[PDB]
Amino acid sequence: SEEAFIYEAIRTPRGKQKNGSLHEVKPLSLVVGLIDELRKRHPDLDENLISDVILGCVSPVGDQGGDIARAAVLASGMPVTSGGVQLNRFCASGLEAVNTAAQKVRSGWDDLVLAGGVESMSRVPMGSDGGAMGLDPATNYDVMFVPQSIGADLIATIEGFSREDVDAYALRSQQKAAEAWSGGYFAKSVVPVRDQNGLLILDHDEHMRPDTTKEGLAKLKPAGGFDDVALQKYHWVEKINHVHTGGNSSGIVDGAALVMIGSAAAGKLQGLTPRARIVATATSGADPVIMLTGPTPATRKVLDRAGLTVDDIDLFELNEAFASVVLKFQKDLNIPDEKLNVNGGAIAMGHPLGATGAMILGTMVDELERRNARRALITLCIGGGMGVATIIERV
Amino acid sequence: SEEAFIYEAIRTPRGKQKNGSLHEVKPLSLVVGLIDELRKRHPDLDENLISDVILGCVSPVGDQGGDIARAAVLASGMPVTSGGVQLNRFCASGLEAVNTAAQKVRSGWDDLVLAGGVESMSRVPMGSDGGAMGLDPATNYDVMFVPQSIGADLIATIEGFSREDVDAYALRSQQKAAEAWSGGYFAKSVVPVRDQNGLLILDHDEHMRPDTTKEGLAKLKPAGFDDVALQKYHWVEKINHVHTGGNSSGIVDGAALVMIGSAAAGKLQGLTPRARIVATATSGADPVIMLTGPTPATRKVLDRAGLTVDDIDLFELNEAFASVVLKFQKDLNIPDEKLNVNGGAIAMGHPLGATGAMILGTMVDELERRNARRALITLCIGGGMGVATIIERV
Amino acid sequence: SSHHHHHHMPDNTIQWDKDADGIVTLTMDDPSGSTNVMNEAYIESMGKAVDRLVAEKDSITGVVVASAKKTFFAGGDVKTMIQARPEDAGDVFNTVETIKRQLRTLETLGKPVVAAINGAALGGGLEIALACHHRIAADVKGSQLGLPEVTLGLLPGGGGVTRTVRMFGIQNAFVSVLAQGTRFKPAKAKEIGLVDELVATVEELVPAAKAWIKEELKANPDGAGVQPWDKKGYKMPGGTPSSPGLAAILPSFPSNLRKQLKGAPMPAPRAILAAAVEGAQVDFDTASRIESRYFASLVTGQVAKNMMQAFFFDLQAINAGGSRPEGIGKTPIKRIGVLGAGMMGAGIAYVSAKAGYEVVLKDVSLEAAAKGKGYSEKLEAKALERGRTTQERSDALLARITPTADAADFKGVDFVIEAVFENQELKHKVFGEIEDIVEPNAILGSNTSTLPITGLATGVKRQEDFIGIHFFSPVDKMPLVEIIKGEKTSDEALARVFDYTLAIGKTPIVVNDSRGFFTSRVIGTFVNEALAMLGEGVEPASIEQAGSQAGYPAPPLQLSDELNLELMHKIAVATRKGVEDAGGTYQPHPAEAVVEKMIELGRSGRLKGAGFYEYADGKRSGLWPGLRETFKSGSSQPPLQDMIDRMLFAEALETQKCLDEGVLTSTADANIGSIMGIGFPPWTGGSAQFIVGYSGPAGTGKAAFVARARELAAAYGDRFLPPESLLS
Repeated sequence: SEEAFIYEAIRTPRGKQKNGSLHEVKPLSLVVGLIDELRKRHPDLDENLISDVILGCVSPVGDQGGDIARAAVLASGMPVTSGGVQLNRFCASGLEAVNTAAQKVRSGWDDLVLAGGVESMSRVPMGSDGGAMGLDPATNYDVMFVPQSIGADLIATIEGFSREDVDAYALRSQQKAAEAWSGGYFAKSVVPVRDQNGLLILDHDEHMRPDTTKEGLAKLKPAGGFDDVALQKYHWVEKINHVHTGGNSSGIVDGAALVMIGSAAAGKLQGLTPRARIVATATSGADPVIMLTGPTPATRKVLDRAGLTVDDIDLFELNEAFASVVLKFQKDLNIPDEKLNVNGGAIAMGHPLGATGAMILGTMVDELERRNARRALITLCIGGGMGVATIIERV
Repeated sequence: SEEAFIYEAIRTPRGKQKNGSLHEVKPLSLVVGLIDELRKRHPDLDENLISDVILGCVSPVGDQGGDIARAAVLASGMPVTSGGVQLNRFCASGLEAVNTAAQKVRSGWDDLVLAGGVESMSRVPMGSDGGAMGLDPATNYDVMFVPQSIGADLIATIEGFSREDVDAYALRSQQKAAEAWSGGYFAKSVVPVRDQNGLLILDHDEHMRPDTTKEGLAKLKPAGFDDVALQKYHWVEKINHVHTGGNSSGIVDGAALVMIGSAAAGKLQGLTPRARIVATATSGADPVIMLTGPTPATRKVLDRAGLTVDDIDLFELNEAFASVVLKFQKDLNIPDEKLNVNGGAIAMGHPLGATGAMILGTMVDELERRNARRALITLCIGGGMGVATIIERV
Repeated sequence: SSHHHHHHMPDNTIQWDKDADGIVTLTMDDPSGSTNVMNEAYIESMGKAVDRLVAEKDSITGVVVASAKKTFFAGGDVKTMIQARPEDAGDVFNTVETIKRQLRTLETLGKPVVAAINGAALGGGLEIALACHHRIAADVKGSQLGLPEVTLGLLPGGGGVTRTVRMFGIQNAFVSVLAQGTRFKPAKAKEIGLVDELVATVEELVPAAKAWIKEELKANPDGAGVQPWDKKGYKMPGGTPSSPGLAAILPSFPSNLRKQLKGAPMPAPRAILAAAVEGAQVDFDTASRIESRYFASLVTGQVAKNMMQAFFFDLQAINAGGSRPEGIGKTPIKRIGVLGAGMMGAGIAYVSAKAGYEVVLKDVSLEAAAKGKGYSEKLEAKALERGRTTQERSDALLARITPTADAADFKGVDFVIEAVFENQELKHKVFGEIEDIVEPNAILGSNTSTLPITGLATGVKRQEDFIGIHFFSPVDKMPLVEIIKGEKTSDEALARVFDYTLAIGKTPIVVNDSRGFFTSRVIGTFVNEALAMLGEGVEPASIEQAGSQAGYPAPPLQLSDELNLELMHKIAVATRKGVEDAGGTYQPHPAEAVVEKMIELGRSGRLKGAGFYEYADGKRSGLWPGLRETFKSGSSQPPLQDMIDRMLFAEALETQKCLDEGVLTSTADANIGSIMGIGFPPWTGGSAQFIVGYSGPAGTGKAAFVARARELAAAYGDRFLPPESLLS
């Protein structure tokens, strides 16, 4: 019934893992800093009309445990009626928070919902929360768990992506991320992080290596029992060609992102102008042993649900967990090169697990307005073999 | 929009914390066991139409970490397209999963959603996840965090609930829970837990003390936060500590599932709706007292559904502390005959992430048994939040 | 809460002796057998004894657990475990819960309990000793300690998993003790921690045990009778699953286990690892109960019944002379003469000299015979650098191998084993020049794999002493000997070769004379099914994966390169002539066109440098890249389970034909022969047990096997049709 609109989408810069600028900043502070930025942009907004806060977090332990979303509500002085809920759908947790917010608004029982995600991987590394599958060898023996690094190499092996092919994509992602920063694309969306005195901590994506060459990517070295376990299911494959290095895989970084979602009546009541409209969402999945092929059926589903095709989409944004995942995605749906991750991706700027989905969502919101384009499709491969896709339309 | 319906609601028995029957059972198994029971009750259901599995969990660490909802999908052999997401809204996590499932159905972009929650507090105790607030003293100093038991004592002090008052409610919770088990009310919905050989592990809520007496409750002993609470509630001189282990929720293990789908999704699978999600709401109150949040959430879910207190046949409020229920009863003038009519967490237990789905499924069964129309389910939440849900029997 | 099995009859097993100091000596002495076994009599006996230890606790200061048998305690009641149906899971759980309830009482008595291990302490017996606070072992010959429950498809259910994990941690207990059921000598048992101290003779055990109790009560008064996991501040070695160091590599243990099992459906190691990890997350009592549920899961399962049938009942019946002719006595062997110094003859000379026999290794040239002895020197070299044998026993072993090239050096030989090239007239000449030089009572053995023994026996005059003694490469690591009985072969020669096989540490099966015998014939159908699937267009990687995931030690195409495709074609030429004499010729197996296409291209196997795999510097390196284009690989993609079933059923159905024709005289020979001879997967219990223990979508049992065989016959050909003997 009600249509869900995006009114604002901001994110922090992404600080690297080793000697990172954000390592001294608690993940709660990253979220609170973005809430304060929303207050600076629209100070006359009635915060009591904010009915929930939904944050994605893949490792909700330690500094990220205890429903970090509710903590952000209390620590930022938001109204106590503004809710606060943490969710975890692995890599898509950021976009799942946005999708759930949009679906809650469409049901007519929520007015204005703040969504996003946060992940301080240098303070809470992935795997810190344990895992019901890692601690249960009775079932882990049967689901055939394999780290996503090997599943990516397997995709390159089956599809025939050479080491030079994945390195060529890694170079393109660096080049497009550098061109986006220098061109001022991220000027209004990346909110610099500061300490309690106002001193600067970080104002750019540290993980970027813009001076990357194809000759340096070839010098890198690729990243017991996992290789033989994968081939037990994909039995027609003799050997896995290990092509993915630290230069063509997503970076481990810290960051947070926020997206404001509400109905048309909610924005009109607060003097807000809609930036884009959530057209459709979809969740699907594929084989969990290869673990990174969920984007294709999820994108196919979100297109049929919205009554659209590839020719109707202006921009495609898939998370750059591994180069072969994106090349496989581009090959399946025949995505033109000029539409795919046009502003670089996680290979250059990093993949802060729970926050990535909201970051690349807000990235497409800005690029649609910058290009004066109409539609964008955002998708992410997920651990456990899942897939999430979302279609936004500029207003 | 598109109406959301409840098609099934089941739960495990609640095993106690000390020398409990469910302590040797992984929380992933408690969920898989409930999934397998749903297959037994409806074998010809096309599981490919289940588009998402949403599970509430408050301490998602160790045996409960790594998106236990997705783990249940893969471990139980559910279709790989069935998703799986864990969410944490503290005590209301179970009802938030049901509410989110219902809202996803109402949006139209989901067909059939499996909701519920799981919590094995004897294996993953409360607080195992740390906490963004408890580890940042600079801001934990201004929020003035006070544990839930002192907020409940503060409620009893302000509203004037005596030690005998809260122990009297504790007695009727043990009594009504015993009458519900003896009457067979829970026969269809409590699925016994069995091992990999089919041997029985637990078939009843073993935290119940049905031989509770007024004299026995008076012998229990009550549980610098008191100073901190009175710094905000400065007109209060002394806090009357009236809550013991006999009038507070019990630490238990358990899990629950609620299948939610549209009218079209049920007709396509040959299913019959048991109840309809009328409205949901989320509000809150002061985060120092914490447990006064269910009152504005209930008023908002009534305003949203176009109903009043007189239109509700059954009220179900989680018995976290007796003073919370007594204040809720006092604020909205809830009659005794309609409030937690089959007992609550004081008798049977409060398995955090699963309680919301358990007490919701309890009301689906009691509406059918009583042939009544409406029920309102609400839970007080930590951090000062509230969640309320209205269902109507179909 | 009782120490007895039934809350609502057999003879007593344990003797009771309390001394003046209050030390009770429980001496296990089952009067119905030679070995203390964890049967119903023991459970009731230890139930009475443990009750008495509690009733007289005020007058008891220590307990010693001893045995009057030659062994300490070895074995459970396999006769009872194999009959446990899934509906009996309640009784199986209650039984192991009662056993461990007794041991937990003995363990928490408040006073030290010492195990006086006088001999083999295996399985339940070690679980008894693990329940004691101190273990003293006698360093006698033949003594072993370990938990071999996994080799019978079971798990240590009397507390073995729970206590080894508490003693050594998850990783060490699983890898070293639990997962492979390794047996340790008393010296090595103390080195890893299973035993605490040793004594020279069994007579010192009980005095040393009572002495340790006296010293423990005086030196450690508060810790006496308290295990490490029952003290405050206990820290599990290597950490608990929640410890950060272990939680990193713990989700990778099932994947390491699936790689070692190569995807085979053996569930026992999966359960042991599950019970170990789940047990380390809880207290000792809850962990022990979890171990009981996994044990009941295995015992009531089918794989455990397969492995119990083969590796306990069938193997014992064989070792007890099941196929050995009755009435015949023992006959010594003084000088073994090996004809031919190939890899077979060299391995025969090694396993014979390692047993103490004097070996005369002959070849056509002294250079060749000496190189065959070098096979034994290189094996003794690797055995010396790893410290498994001494320098003195290695010099005495090689001293018994005498290489030569003169037929006169076969003087005094009373046991001949020919290992020359597979050819009838060659074997006739080789035997003709030595049959009058060896002793007149000498056994004339032929290590032939296909040629009928009756034909080879015509080349000698003492045909009653001619017999087939078929070994398997590598002889130093293959446990079976296939004894083929010719028509004129006497029962005495059969028993003498039988006794020889046990003397060298191998397992024999008796086979009547027939082309292909049993091992060559059955393994041929296994290889033929793979080559057929390759011709049908199946990916070579999928074929090899199907072989490993079925449970075979080596995938089929890899094995074919080792069997030589040239020799594989000669078996096709030979079996062609035999059936042409009867009628209807013979239907050439589809694999024969695949063998020829490989020989025409010049790839005959590992011997010729190239086969289905490319071989560079001896080591095998990847499949032949031209293999996919030659046979159009990928055009046929059947289910992996169909590739697996085609290889398992072909061998199982061929085994049933051998049992019908009289080639084999017992299913024990069939099962152990297929397992130990050609590598049939152990989870099946043997190619004959596989029929009665088949499990899949059709169900379980002989009926489900026939159903699946007919399903395969409709798809892949009527060679999978079941014989009349399996129909009912």
